[PDB]
Amino acid sequence: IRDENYFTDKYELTRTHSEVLEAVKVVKPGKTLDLGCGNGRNSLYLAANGYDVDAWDKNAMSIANVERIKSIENLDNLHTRVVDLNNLTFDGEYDFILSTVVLMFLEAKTIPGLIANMQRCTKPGGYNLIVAAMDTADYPCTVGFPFAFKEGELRRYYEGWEMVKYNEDVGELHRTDANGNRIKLRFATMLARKK
Repeated sequence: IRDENYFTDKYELTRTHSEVLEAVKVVKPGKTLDLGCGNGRNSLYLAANGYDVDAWDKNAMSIANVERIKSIENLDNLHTRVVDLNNLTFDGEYDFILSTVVLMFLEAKTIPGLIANMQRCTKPGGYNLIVAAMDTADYPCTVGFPFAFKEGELRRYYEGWEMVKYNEDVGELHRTDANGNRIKLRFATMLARKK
């Protein structure tokens, strides 16, 4: 059974993102863009559960790995591209576009146009899922991500969409090791539906 441990265990990948697992409880299978699929964990999970997925990332090796796994699992509905997100414009119509812990790694000048692109390429009634680090007065960014959302910023980006889920909750960077310190910081987490 293709659940959130299947690809994780079989192919040594980071576990399917929690927010994606939550999101498939409301977003029905449909045409999907995984913008910055990383190692493909989310793209694989989704393609294996009925979604028609376009998986894009800048890392050619990860994309080759995803292609390899695609062939073994016979996932005919998973299509990959190698792409530079800081230099990207795209056309299309998707029911679902996700971007989980990707944006903070992009140049700040990239964000406004990338988000605008995500939005015009979403079908009415479609969804966008975004998870990204923040930089706020009570938790200034201590990591030095080239980009981080300010308070209310992501919300405002999506004025006119329905906020199905939205929070700027305090999270943490943690390690599974004994002497591993935990860094608190805010993350912006949004499931938005387009009107």
